[PDB]
Amino acid sequence: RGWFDLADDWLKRDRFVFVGWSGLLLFPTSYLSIGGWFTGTTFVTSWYTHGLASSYLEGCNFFTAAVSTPANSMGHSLLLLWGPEAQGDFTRWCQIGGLWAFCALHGSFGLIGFCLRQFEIARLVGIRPYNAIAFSGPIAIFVSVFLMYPLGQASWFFAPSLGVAAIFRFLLFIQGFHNFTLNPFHMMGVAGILGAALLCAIHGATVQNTIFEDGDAANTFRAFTPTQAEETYSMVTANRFWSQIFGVAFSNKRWLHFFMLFVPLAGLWTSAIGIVGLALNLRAYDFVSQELRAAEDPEFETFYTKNILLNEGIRSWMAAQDQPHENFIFPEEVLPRGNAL
Amino acid sequence: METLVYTFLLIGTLGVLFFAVFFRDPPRIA
Amino acid sequence: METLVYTFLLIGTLGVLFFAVFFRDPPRIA
Amino acid sequence: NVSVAAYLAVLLGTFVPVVFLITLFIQSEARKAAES
Amino acid sequence: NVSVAAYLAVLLGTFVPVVFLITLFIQSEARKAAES
Amino acid sequence: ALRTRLGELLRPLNSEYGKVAPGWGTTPIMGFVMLLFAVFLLIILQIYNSSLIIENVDVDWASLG
Amino acid sequence: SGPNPNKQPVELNRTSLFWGLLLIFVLAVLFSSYFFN
Amino acid sequence: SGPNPNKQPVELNRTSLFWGLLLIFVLAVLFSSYFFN
Amino acid sequence: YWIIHSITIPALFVAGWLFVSTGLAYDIFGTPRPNEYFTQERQQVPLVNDRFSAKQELEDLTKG
Amino acid sequence: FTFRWLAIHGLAVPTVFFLGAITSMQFIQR
Amino acid sequence: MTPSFSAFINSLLAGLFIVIIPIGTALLIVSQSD
Amino acid sequence: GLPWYRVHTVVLNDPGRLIAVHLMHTALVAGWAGSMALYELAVFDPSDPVLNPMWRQGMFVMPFMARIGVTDSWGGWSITGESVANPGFWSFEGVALAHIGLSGLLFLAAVWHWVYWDLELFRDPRTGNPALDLPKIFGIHLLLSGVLCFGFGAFHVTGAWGPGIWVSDAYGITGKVQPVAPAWGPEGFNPFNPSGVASHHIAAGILGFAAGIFHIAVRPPQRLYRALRMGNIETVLSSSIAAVFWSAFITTGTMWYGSATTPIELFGPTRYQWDSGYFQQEIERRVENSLNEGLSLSEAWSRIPDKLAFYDYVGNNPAKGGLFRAGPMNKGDGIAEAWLGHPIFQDKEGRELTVRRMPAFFETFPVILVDKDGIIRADIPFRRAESKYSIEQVGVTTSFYGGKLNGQVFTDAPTVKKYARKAQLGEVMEFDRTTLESDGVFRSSPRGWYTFGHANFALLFFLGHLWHGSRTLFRDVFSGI
Amino acid sequence: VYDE
Ligand code: CLA
Ligand code: CLA
Ligand code: CLA
Ligand code: CLA
Ligand SMILES: C=Cc1c(C)c2cc3nc(c4c5[nH]c(cc6nc(cc1[nH]2)C(C)=C6CC)c(C)c5C(=O)[C@@H]4C(=O)OC)[C@@H](CCC(=O)OC/C=C(\C)CCC[C@H](C)CCC[C@H](C)CCCC(C)C)[C@@H]3C
Ligand SMILES: CCCCCCCCCCCCCCCC(=O)OC[C@H](COP(=O)(O)OC[C@@H](O)CO)OC(=O)CCCCCCCCCCCCCCC
Ligand SMILES: CC1=CCCC(C)(C)[C@H]1/C=C/C(C)=C/C=C/C(C)=C/C=C/C=C(C)/C=C/C=C(C)/C=C/C1=C(C)CCCC1(C)C
Ligand SMILES: CC1=CCCC(C)(C)[C@H]1/C=C/C(C)=C/C=C/C(C)=C/C=C/C=C(C)/C=C/C=C(C)/C=C/C1=C(C)CCCC1(C)C
Ligand SMILES: [Cl-]
Repeated sequence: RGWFDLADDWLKRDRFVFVGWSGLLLFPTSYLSIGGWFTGTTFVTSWYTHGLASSYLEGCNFFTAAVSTPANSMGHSLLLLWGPEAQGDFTRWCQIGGLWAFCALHGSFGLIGFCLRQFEIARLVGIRPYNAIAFSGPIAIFVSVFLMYPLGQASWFFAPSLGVAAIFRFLLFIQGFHNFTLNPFHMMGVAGILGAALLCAIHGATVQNTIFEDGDAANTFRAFTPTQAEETYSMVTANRFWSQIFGVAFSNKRWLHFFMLFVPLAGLWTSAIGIVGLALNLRAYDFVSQELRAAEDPEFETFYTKNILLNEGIRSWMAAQDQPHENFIFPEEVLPRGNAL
Repeated sequence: METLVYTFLLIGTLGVLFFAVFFRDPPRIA
Repeated sequence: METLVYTFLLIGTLGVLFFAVFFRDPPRIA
Repeated sequence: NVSVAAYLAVLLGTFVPVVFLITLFIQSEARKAAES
Repeated sequence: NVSVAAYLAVLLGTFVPVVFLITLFIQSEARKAAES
Repeated sequence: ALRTRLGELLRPLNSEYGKVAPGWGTTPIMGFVMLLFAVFLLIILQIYNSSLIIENVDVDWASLG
Repeated sequence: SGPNPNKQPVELNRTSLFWGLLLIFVLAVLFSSYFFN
Repeated sequence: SGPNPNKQPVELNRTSLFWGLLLIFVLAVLFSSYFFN
Repeated sequence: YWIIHSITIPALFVAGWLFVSTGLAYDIFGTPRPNEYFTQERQQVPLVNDRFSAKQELEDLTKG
Repeated sequence: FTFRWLAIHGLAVPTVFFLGAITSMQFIQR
Repeated sequence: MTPSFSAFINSLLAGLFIVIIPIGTALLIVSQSD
Repeated sequence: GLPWYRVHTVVLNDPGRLIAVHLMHTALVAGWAGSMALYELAVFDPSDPVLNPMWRQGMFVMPFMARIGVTDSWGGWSITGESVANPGFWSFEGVALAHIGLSGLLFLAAVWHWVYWDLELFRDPRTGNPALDLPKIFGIHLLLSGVLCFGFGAFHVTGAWGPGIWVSDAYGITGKVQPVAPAWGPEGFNPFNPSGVASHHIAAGILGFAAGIFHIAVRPPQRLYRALRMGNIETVLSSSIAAVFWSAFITTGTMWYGSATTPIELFGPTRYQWDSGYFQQEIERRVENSLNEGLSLSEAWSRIPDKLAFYDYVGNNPAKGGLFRAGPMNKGDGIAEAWLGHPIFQDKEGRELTVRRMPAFFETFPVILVDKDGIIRADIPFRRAESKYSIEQVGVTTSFYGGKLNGQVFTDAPTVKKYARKAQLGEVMEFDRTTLESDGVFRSSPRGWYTFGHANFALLFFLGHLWHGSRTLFRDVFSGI
Repeated sequence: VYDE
């Protein structure tokens, strides 16, 4: 038939790994992003961007190695290898943090390709595409945290660097400079994630503990056959159990699974809204009434004020080394301390 | 006065939980 | 700010009159 | 030293969605009772 | 010139009775539509 | 269905529902124009990003005067 | 418990709805100036 | 004009009502401190 | 096949070893050696200051 | 030269190269 | 034509002759062959 | 029956009631525009256009009215501060009343279309069942949009039959609504050229007119009709949502980074102008030029306009507000009354000491004074900490040049440290906090609020694009497999 | 033609 038809037939072949049309975008972008992350964590340094060593070659381990964000002198530049910053020089491109931009961009396009892959495969198996809508959660997380937040900030420098200790630094930095725990959208995100973990554990235990005795063996994993029209566990027994233990219980399996889908997705989207708010420093950092009460009453103290003091200490004691481009020099006298208070 | 609003919201939530527990739609086999 | 409340109440009353006139229950012989 | 419209926002954003849900539920129960 | 209490009194006093009447009318119309 | 003067005036505009051109129609033209639009978007994006410096151009507030 | 024989349906016609809305809005208009004092 | 054939009835079960009331009250509890600031 | 692998895989492993042991990784990726983190003139942390002169600035910083 | 073959060797030839590089990194003086 | 404009047009070509043209060649070649 | 989240899907296969509900939404939007403009007019204070501008008073729709020509009120005042003899109907009040009347007319039209839903226009001639020829409708509406775009670019913006657009200088000192001639060269593509707007709208309008002619005349291919579901309204909804969040992201970026369509006299300074010291460098340049002419330091600083100094203030940074810090920036840091002048700090040794500017990232920043060598000479201890570089110990004295405090020198440690704390915020300014009961916590400019709202809207509409595209492409299997 |  037509070239398209033949190419569509070949891409849709039942192989070990489905390729599809979405594969043409997913496989190269994802492969390049992963390989660039490995290359950065193995060879590329962060000495000229953050003043840090972040490579196995420099002596870092799995936790401390990272693909660090570009230098604060770059701004929100695409940092193309052929761009005016690098001008085709691979060494200077790696030294200025261009590999982080490479990984971030090709990884965003890889996430788009994987979402399209979920859509394509759902259209072939003939099922509703409730995947690639669940994956919209992680997509929103990545877009808000690694793309929208640095774009709202001064440069790519304040984006999370692709590493374990780098991610921990990013957590503490955001807590210090934004008080992100106090953000209600982050609270909804935490509630969503913890509730999703709760739902996963409780649903697994409930199904495992309400199975029908469909086998004579003590180990009951064999009593489930792959094409089973009958239900393998008692929904009525599980309903009665939770109705009389917790006071409320699921009666519709459909609803239950949609709820288990909905909770983490809603949590991730709320956290994404909160991070988008943080991108412009539009943060729920402080309560004005509490600050006014503490200002006119030195004997008034709450855990919120202690958190404010902790955030101030974090900012003051991490600014010098976390933002070396600013050339912050803070004398010991102006550094906040508990005794200094 | 905001303490009154906070207490009102908390007891309203507790009452909603109470009514959801003891006045739910009774499950039946169809 | 109370002027906004007064205007809102007056406009709401006028809208209630409008809906009572043009969306009344149509009289029928039974 | 709290705000003022603050109370208006909290109370209305609590009530407007609550009365909407209650009205919808009462309408559904009315349909169920009328049909049955 | 009075506090948000005067505002709360006027806005809630207007809404609580309004939403009650709307809910009752919607329930009655729901019963009428269900039985016809 | 009510007949109106404006309805009869605009009726031919809403008459050929489901009428399609055979096969791929003008798809290559659409793809070429989309490619040109993508190139144009890349050009304007790289100008604002400062990754592309057109001569006689200064992406800066100071260019206002 | 059991089925209660005293249950009766409640009806509010549109005329009654509009009468109620008009009364509430007119009372609000009248007493708003005094509440705002 | 005439009777429209697209009109459909809306249903909210009690589980949905309780889910909605809980969501609204919990959101109010969460955002009241921030609105009061 | 296995025979092929028995030659290719060890040769590739040795090539990966020599990419680090011969110092080619430092030259290719610009990673500073342990003896060239701070120059005599520049005892501070080297940081890029301008985006459009980044190549020349890095050439000046890494010249010594 | 199959899709599985090409994908495997794409995920194997860099893997062995990086393993050799890291093993060499382990014997640097530090 | 600034060095930046040249880098952009060369970037366009490399994408065509290193990414777009080769990868499709395989798809048309191997699709037609199977 | 229908769940609560599918109710409006009753108007899916009813073109008349779909038009009715779209008319209702447009009526609501126009009514909101009119009401918001009236409320802003009731709140706005045109007394001090230079030190209490519109972006310091929380005005949201008034900047968008002023960006494209509306600059006068029926109250005898203008945004630029120039009194107008006969305002003209198209003032802010006139625009608000026009939008409210349009909202009412659209509400009446929506009522009529909801009641009169069954029209022969909405039914297919081949099969009585109602239908919409979406490609032809798209062609017609695209031609309409192209005509509107060309008319706006060629007549309104260029001033041939319009007022023009808002144009300001590089530092937002002298800006007003003026016509702009189109720029057809490459210089029309940088965002900071107002001529690019006129050239863009003219050219894009012509191209859209041609595209509308094409999409009217030519039927879609069968391949695209089956692939894109062109007989289904939901694919139109998904594509429109996609383009809508694309445009929302673009407008968010242009608002946050700055553009000729986001003037600083209408929306306030951007955060990147404070990050790079965009106004501070200009102020220092002007002072140096005045000094080179021979003018003394007091005369040189007396030459700096109050507006330019007010732009170099961290309280005007959009990245200094809070999510729940509501109200105008005047509610945040008071209303600015006058410029106090540039302070200069000298130690007992006489070295010029400079207070380091507070970065937007820091909620609280230490007070540090550095000399021309960047050596820390004086500081303010955190709370009550033992100090060796305290201002009372180094004997730092401050002198003000320009403004109210011109020629005044301060020695008292307390006033010197107070002025140092005020100077870490950029140019020193005097505020009154009694008229609005200000709390001293920085608010956000309308630029930042627009950026926040439309960025969140763009993300949620990306989610909507995903959902509705999945709905229209997998429709057959929606009830289930 | 007309799509089916
Ligand atoms: C006669 C019609 C008319 C006129 C003259 C105005 C005039 C005005 N309005 Mg009002 N308005 C109207 C109708 C009108 N309005 C209607 C019908 C609605 C309801 C939807 C509104 C809702 C409304 C709101 C909510 C607001 C205004 C505002 C304004 C003011 C600023 C306008 C502005 O910046 O727009 C900017 C508009 C755009 C940037 C949109 C551009 C169009 C996009 C880019 C099209 C993209 C898709 C397109 C089809 C692609 C074309 C393809 C191409 C090839 C051709 C101005 C005084 C603002 C104001 O100051 O408050 C009073 C404001 O906040 N208006
Ligand atoms: C694109 C939308 C948009 C944007 C950017 C703005 C921007 C602005 N508005 Mg306008 N406004 C809008 C829409 C918008 N408005 C609409 C739709 C209305 C009608 C209700 C108004 C009515 C309005 C008034 C009456 C006033 C403003 C004012 C302002 C200014 C400060 C607002 C502020 O501090 O926010 C503060 C925002 C918050 C504290 C919360 C925002 C919402 C957060 C994200 C959470 C909401 C979701 C959450 C789950 C709710 C929980 C509910 C729970 C109780 C159940 C600023 C210029 C003020 C001003 O200075 O103008 C003179 C002012 O007085 N606006
Ligand atoms: C132009 C935009 C547009 C349009 C015309 C539609 C139209 C539709 N959507 Mg889509 N949708 C959109 C944007 C849009 N949506 C976006 C941006 C999102 C992401 C959040 C979604 C997510 C979405 C889902 C997940 C679903 C729909 C569904 C529907 C259908 C029924 C909606 C309904 O009855 O809600 C009824 C809504 C209520 C009774 C109350 C909702 C009130 C919300 C929660 C808050 C209040 C908003 C406030 C009043 C105004 C918002 C301001 C505005 C600027 C956003 C209808 C075809 C549903 C459907 O039938 O598909 C199967 C469905 O399941 N949509
Ligand atoms: C996670 C992202 C994502 C996902 C899963 C989808 C999924 C879908 N979209 Mg949406 N869409 C998206 C993002 C996404 N889209 C974005 C960001 C836009 C731009 C506003 C659109 C615009 C859009 C339209 C206009 C339409 C769809 C349609 C569709 C559906 C068919 C698939 C399709 O056409 O793919 C679209 C293809 C892609 C998303 C892949 C893009 C790959 C690009 C071309 C490569 C660029 C490379 C280049 C180097 C970039 C350099 C950038 C660098 C400078 C940073 C499907 C439901 C269509 C449909 O049938 O609706 C039901 C439809 O009409 N979408
Ligand atoms: C940190 C937590 C976390 C990780 C690591 C993760 C990872 C993954 N989840 C996937 C799927 C999913 N995630 C889902 C729900 C969720 N996932 C969540 C949280 C996570 N999900 C949460 C909270 C939810 C609830 C909403 C769903 C519903 C799916 C899937 O359908 C899918 C799957 O099949 O899983 C079973 C896979 C996506 C593959 C892909 O994009 O193509 C290839 C990989 C690409 C394109 C990413 C490369 C580019 C990345 C973004 C940047 C480079 C990163 C470096 C390589 C590594 C850096 C490491 C440092 C940061 C430490 C991948 C294994
Ligand atoms: C000894 C018992 C101690 C605990 C008693 C209270 C726990 C039970 C709470 C019931 C209400 C929760 C569900 C409401 C809504 C409701 O009525 O649900 C009813 C629902 C059952 O619905 P069905 O399966 O019948 O629905 C079928 C579908 O077709 C309906 O759409 O139960 C669930 O879905 C699981 C509930 C998850 C548990 C949610 C817990 C939420 C806790 C929130 C606590 C806030 C505290 C704030 C303090 C200030
Ligand atoms: C022991 C241990 C314990 C726990 C369990 C465990 C985790 C499984 C195990 C770990 C085992 C280990 C240690 C596993 C580790 C395995 C490793 C180190 C795999 C490395 C792979 C490298 C790749 C894919 C690089 C490809 C380069 C590319 C694409 C180049 C990209 C380029 C860049 C730079 C940008 C420019 C352009 C191009 C040219 C495209
Ligand atoms: C009818 C008529 C016929 C002829 C006669 C007539 C009287 C002259 C004429 C009337 C004309 C008239 C009077 C027309 C006027 C019509 C009016 C007043 C329309 C009002 C619209 C208000 C809107 C859409 C606000 C929406 C708020 C939203 C979406 C939520 C906002 C927010 C909140 C709080 C919740 C959280 C989200 C955020 C965004 C934070
Ligand atoms: Cl503590």
